[PDB]
Amino acid sequence: RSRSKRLFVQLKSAAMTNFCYVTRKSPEKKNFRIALRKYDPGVNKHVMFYEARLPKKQITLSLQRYIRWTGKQVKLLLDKVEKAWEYGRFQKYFDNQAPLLTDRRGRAVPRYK
Amino acid sequence: RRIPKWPDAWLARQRKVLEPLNLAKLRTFIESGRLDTRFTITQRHLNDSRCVKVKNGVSLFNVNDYPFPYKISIEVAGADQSSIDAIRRVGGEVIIVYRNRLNLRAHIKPYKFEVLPKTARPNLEMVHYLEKMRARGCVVKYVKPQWLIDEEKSLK
Amino acid sequence: ASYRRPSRASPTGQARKPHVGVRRLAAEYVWPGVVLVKQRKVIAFNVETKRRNRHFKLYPGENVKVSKVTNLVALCHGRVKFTHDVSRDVLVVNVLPERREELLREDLWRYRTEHVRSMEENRHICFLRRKAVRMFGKELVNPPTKPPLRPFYFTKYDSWENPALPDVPQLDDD
RNA sequence: UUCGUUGACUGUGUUUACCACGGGGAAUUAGAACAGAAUAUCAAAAAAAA
RNA sequence: UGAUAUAAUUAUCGUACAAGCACUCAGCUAGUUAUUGAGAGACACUCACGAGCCCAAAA
RNA sequence: GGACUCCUUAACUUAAACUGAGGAGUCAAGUAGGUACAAACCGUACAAGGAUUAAUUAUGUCCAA
RNA sequence: UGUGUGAGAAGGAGCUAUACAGAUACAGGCGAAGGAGAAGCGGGA
RNA sequence: AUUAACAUAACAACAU
RNA sequence: UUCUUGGCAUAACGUUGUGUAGUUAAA
RNA sequence: AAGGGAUGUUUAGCCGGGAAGUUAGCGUCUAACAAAAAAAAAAAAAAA
RNA sequence: AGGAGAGCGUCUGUUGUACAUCAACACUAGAUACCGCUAAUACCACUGUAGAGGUAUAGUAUAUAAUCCCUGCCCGGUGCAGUAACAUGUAAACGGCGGCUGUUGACGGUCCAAAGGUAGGAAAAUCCUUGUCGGGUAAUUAUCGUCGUGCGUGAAAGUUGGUCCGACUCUUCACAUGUCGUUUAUCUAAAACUUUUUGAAAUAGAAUUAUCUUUGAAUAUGAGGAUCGAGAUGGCCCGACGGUUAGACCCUGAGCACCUUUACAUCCCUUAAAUCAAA
RNA sequence: AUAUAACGGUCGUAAGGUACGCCGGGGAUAACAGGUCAGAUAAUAUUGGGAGUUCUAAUCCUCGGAUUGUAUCAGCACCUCCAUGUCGGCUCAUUAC
RNA sequence: GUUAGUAUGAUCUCAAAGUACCAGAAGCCAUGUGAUCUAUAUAGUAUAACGGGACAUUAGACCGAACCUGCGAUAGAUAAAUAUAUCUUGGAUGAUUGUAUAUUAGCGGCUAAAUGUCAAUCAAACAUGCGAAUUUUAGGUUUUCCAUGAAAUCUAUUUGGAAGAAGAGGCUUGAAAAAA
RNA sequence: UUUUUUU
RNA sequence: UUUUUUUUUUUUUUU
RNA sequence: UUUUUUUUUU
Repeated sequence: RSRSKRLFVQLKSAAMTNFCYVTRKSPEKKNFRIALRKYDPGVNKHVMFYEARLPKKQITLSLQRYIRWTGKQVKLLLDKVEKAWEYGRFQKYFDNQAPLLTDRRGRAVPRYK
Repeated sequence: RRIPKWPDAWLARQRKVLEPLNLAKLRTFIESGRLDTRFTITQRHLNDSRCVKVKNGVSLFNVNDYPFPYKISIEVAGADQSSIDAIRRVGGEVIIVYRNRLNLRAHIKPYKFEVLPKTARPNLEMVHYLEKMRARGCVVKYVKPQWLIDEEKSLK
Repeated sequence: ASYRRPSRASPTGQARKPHVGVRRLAAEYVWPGVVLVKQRKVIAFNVETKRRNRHFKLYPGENVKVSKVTNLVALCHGRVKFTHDVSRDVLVVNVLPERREELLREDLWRYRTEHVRSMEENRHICFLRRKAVRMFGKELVNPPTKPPLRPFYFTKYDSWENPALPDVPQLDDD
C-alpha cells in the first residue's frame, strides 16, 4: 500500500457544466483554495476551475446475497431503487441498459443496469 | 480474470439486426431476369426469388458509392444514405411502410391467414425513425397520430 | 552459532536482470521509435573505482534522442553508426538517414568506426559519409516492393518479400 | 527584473521499441495528418564633402 | 580338443545389480464410443454441388 | 530444474563420488576395437543385409599372442 | 562489427514505499570568476 | 472322446 | 513556414472485483 | 444478547533429520578464461 | 513360604500397566455443595418412568484416604453466592506463593507484591547412576545409621509417625546342595536309528553349482590372473544381505481416524423475549 | 471507499498433540553405523629450543615441515540399508607387529 | 472475362461425454441382524454345593481336601492344545462359587476405570447397497517392417521433488553430380 | 648391429 | 653413458 | 430451420 500523506482535492468548473479535475497538494496548505484556468469542453472555452469542499455502511457481495436470500434489511436496496427511479432512468423509450424495471413475468433481463 | 468487463459486447449482441442486401446482387438478379423492373419490387418478390431470406426486414447498402445503372422503385424497411443517393440520382424510388411482427408475416405469407389482420399504430421510436427517413428522402407510408398534427399546425 | 539470512536469498531472488547495453550493431537499418541503446538513471557509489563496463554511459551523436531513463533512440529511417571521441574517451552513436535498398559490399566503408575531436567534426564526417541528399536522391539498388511484416501479436515469424503477395508502393521511406 | 503562464488541455486513428502471457508499465517517434481552445518569441532599419 | 561370450523385464544420471514379480503349462484378461466435435505456424484423409449448400419431426 | 571428464572459478580442512556457475566432447539414446576385470577415456571412411579380400590407428614387435 | 550476463542459506554495514500548486513545473532573461587584504553574517541569478 | 505341462517305454548312434 | 509546452519522481501510483462516478432524441 | 454440551472444518513457505533464529514487492554493489592482446611462425627491407 | 537390621506402606477384594522394569482401581472414615414433594438428579415420545410408593439422621454430585495427630499465609484472579438494583463472604471448591547489598552474621539499607515455604521429612518413586564419618567382609562406591550443605520437595493438596501388621525393595546369618573349577556310571522314553504300514508343508527364473587374489562406493559358485582329480548317506551351521511373518521409525500425501480453552461456523439445551388459550 | 505488505493478489486474523496408529509409496531411529574423506590425531626419521648443566644426539619434554598409516574425536554428502545404550558376557577361533 | 462456401463418409480422443486404458486402500452415510460367547452382583418367575484339624472361639482368623483359578521353570510354538503338559500357585463362612428362563444395540450399551469388553486383532462391531468409490504415490499394458527424431532449460505457482499442472523454447532448412 | 671422451 | 617402462595380469631380464 | 453472401467493378 501507498504511504503518501498528500491530500486529495477536487476542482470544479465555474460554468456549471459538471466538469471536474483531479490533482494533489501538500498537507500543510490545508486552508488554501486552488483556482486555475483550464479548458472546458462543455462550452469550448477557457473557464475558471475552483477547489470544491468535497466531504456510511458499505454493501458487499455477502450482504447482498444474504439480503436477497433471506429478505432481511431490504430497505438498503429499496433506497437505491428509489434514488434511481427519482433520477432519470427506467424510461420506456431511448433506453437499452434498463428500459423497464422487470418483464411481464417478473424478471430482470438486463444484466448490466 | 485480468482484463476488466466489457458490457458493450453482450449489450449489442442481443440487438435485432436487419438483414443486409448489397446492390450488386440486386443488379445481377435484375440482369438475369429473376426480378421484374416494370413494377415495384417488394419483400414478397425478394423472398419468393430466393435472393435473401427475409425474417425481420431487408436493408440496402452500397459499396464505394458505386452508382446504380438501372431505375427501380423498391420497397424496403431501411436503406443506407449511399444507396438512397445512388438510387435517387438515376430517378429510382425507395418506399418504406410500417409493419409489426404479425403484419410482416401476413404480408409475406398471405396464404397462411384465413382472415387478414389490420395494420397497427406505431410507437414513439418508430414514428421518430419514419420521420427521420422522410428527411433522408424515402417515401414513408403510415398513419399519422393527432398529437403530431396538432403540434405541427402551430410549429409551422 | 548464528547466521542472518539475507532477504535476497533463494528462492526470493531477482528474476529480471538489468540488460543494459547496445541493442543495434553497425550497418543496421532502423526507424524512428526504436531504442538504440538502453541505460539506467541509477548510479552506484564509487564509480571511479570499478572494473565493469556497464557503469559508463554513451553520449548522443546525430539523429538521436534521449528518453526519460537516458535511453538513446533513433529519429530517422537509417543505419546505425558508431564513433569514438578523443576529447572524452567515450563512444557516440550516429544515424545516417538512408532509404531501403540492397546493401552492397563496396559500401561497407561508410559505416566504419572513426575517431573525432569535436561534435562539429562528427557532423562533418557524417555529411561526407551520407549516401545522398533528400532533395536530390539517387538510383535505388533493388528497392523493396512487397508490404511489411505482420504485427507481432498476429504472427511472430513472417516471411520477408513474399513473391505471392502483390506489389505495394513505398511511402514511409521518404 | 523583484518579469509571463497553468499545457498537470479537450477529441478522431489500431502503425511501431522489448516480448511465454499479463502491466506498450524502469517508462520508445512529430503514428510528421485532421477537428477546437490557451500561453511564449516577432521581423526590418543599407548608403555620412572622392 | 582350439577360440569366444555377464538370463530376461521396469524404473533410474547410472550395463544402475545381490532392489521388485515369476516352478511349469492350459483357459480368461487392460485405448470402448461422435444422429452431439474438429484443423488453430509440432505436423490432419477424401466425395458431391456451387454463390450457393442441408433439411428437422410426422411420412 | 543431469551423471563423468577438459579450462576458469565460488564454498570446504587449497580435503570428499559432495554444493553450486561460465563453454566443448561422450554417455544418456553407441555395436564391434584398445585400456587386465562393469556406461563416461583414445580411435572410427562408426552396426540395411550376405561371403575364406586389400588398407597406417589407438598402438605393438622375447613367451603366453 | 565486439558487446549482454551475480548461480550456490557465498561476502558486504545496500535499503526509507517518502517530496512538490512551484525562489521544486516553468517561455524569455540572468547566473558563481585566483591569491592577499577588510568584515565575523554557514547566501550565485 | 479330448491340446499343452507332466509320467513311462521301444528303436536309432562308433574317428573311438 | 511555425523560435516554447501534455510536468516532477536514482522507490511509480496494488491488477481484477465490490461500492461510487459516468453514457444511450437509435437500425 | 450470554452460558453448557455436541457436529463440521482449518492450521500451506525454505537450508536443515527436526526445532529455533532469519527472510518474502521493486531496485542495486563485489568476476576469473589470451599472444595473428608482441612487426616474438606467416611481417618489413632487399644493395632482388 | 526360615532368624535379625532398616526404607516404604490398609489390606481382604478386581485387573496385566499414565516413562527410566519395580502399577493402578475399589474401601472401613472424615469433610464440602444442591434440594421442602409434582423435591434435586437421570432417560430425553414428555400431564411418562427411575429416584420412591422414600421425606433434611432422606436423596444426589465432586475430591481426599486409618480407628487419633495440634491441620500453616494469601480473595490482586476465572466462576459461583450476594446487590450500592456489580460493598461483601467462600483456599477440606476452583493456578499457587521472590531480588540486590553490608556486618558464621540475632541486626541495618533499598525494590516489588494479594501473600511473599510454616513445620516436618530430607543423597529421596524426587538431585546425582561413587557427598563426610561409623557398623559387616581378605576388598563394599551396593545397603543401614547419622550430619542438614549440593541440588531441592512440601501439610485433609495429605506431611510426619509410636505400637501392630506383610506375596514390597534391599543388606546380612544357618542346613543341605553337580550352580560350579569339571566333568562321570546305570536305567527309562510322546528322545534317536533300522524294518513293516502309510505318506505332508515352507521353497523353487533357469542350471552341469570352486580355492586364492583383485576389480564393481551396495556385492562374487558366474568378471581378469593363478591354481585345482568327480558322487551318495549321517553330522555341524561359517557364507549365499538364507526362508516366513513378530515388532518398529519417517513422509510432498493437496489422505482417513480419535482427543482437545482451533470457541471460527452450525445445531441442541438453559437465560432473555414474544404469542394463544383468555370475558 | 476498506483488505490482499504471504504484495502473480481466496486470508475469509480459523490452533496443537497422538508412545492407541491403520492405508499408500520411499530406505533416514535424536553421535548420520560401514565404505570414501584425513581437520585433529598415530608410526619413523629430521630441525629449533628447554632438561641431564661438565655435556646438543646414554636418556627425557616440546615445535615446524615431509613420507606412510587411520586406531580414536569432530564433520558427514547422491553412495550403501539392519532395527539397541549404534554392545555387555559365554562357547569356539584365524592373522600381523 | 476476378467472392468460395456448405454438407457427407473415414481416422483419432487433443481441457467433450450421469463410465472414459485396466486392476487396486484406509474410510463415510443409509437400511437391517446379533446379549446362545462376553460385561452388568441371575434383578426370587426358579435355584444347588462346601469332607476334616488347631482349648482358633459367634471373626475379611490359620493348615487343608472337593470347587474356582493357574506364580515360576521346562517342553511345545507346522503343537498331543490356534492359552495345553508337571510341580508345594492363590482363594476356600465370603465384593464364596454354580444354574433354567430374561434386560441394556453402534450418533450405542456395559465398565470396583484397562481404550478392558459386546460372536476368537472394535480409539468406534457385523450383513446388504444400480448410495453402481477417491487416489499428483504405485503395478500392468499384447504383431512386424520402415521414415524422422528430444529434454533434464526459462517465467509464474508463499517452489517443492522421484520433470505435477499452464505458457514459452526445441523439428523436414538446405542442398552435395560437368568437357575447350 | 651399442655410443662418447676438442686441440 | 645408453638401449629396459607402473613390464604393477603371469614367465623372463636371455644386453 | 441453420450457415454463407466480393469492399474489387470501363
